[PDB]
Amino acid sequence: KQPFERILREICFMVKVEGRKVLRDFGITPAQFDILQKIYFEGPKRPGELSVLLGVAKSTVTGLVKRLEADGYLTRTPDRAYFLVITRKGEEVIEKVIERRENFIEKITSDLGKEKSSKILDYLKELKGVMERNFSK
Amino acid sequence: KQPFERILREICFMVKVEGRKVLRDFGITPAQFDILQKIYFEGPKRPGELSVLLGVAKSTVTGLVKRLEADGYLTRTPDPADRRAYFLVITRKGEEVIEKVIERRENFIEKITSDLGKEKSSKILDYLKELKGVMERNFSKQ
Repeated sequence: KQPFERILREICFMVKVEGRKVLRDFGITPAQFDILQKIYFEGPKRPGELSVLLGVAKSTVTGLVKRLEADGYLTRTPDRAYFLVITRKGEEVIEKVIERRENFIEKITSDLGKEKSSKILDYLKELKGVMERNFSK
Repeated sequence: KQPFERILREICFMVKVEGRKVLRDFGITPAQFDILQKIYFEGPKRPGELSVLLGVAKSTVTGLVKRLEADGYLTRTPDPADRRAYFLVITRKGEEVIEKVIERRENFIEKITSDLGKEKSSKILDYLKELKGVMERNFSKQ
């Protein structure tokens, strides 16, 4: 519950911010990255799915997507309905963020040693599985 | 490392989503909540800083903040060094929203730790404290 929630919130904040340090090199904004990673993970998205994700008006999504398309990170496919689809350039952004997060975790696994790292992974797997069972949809 | 990253990703996602389910009760959108939680944790923010944080134009920020101010979640205070500038600050009502998100997360984690049992939850908490510790030691790297 309490310290548990707080300690996990801090872990989640640090890993999030750590990965996003790579966006300093790309000039992709936080809202634009949110759009890219959602397409990366769930496939081609309709504009309304992005407005729900971000919590903004279509006009905001349209501006963000126009700029992403112009900068080669997104393209369109037909369904006169269209999905936004990520390009390889867009894919590499997400992959760099994941790599930076991975490497952050690698420093961690180094300071802990191999036996402890593997036990912590075993326990994280167990936590995740109990969490997934309790997670409503 | 790769499976370590993927497993933390899914853990963090589930607790994030679970906590944000309370926003439905308030009619607060994800971008609106991101403004409120930023101010909740870091204090007063200029409208330009909110624009940089969200990664949206100033016009979008204005629309988001105007609704939060009208509905009593945010208010405003002048910049004492510049008559032409102002800061957005959170109200009590705005705080209650963040507190209800945290409460929902605590309740979610309470069910998890109950399923795991006291002994295993303790072991896992010690490991997370260690992980948090090592992350803190490395979080300054640019």
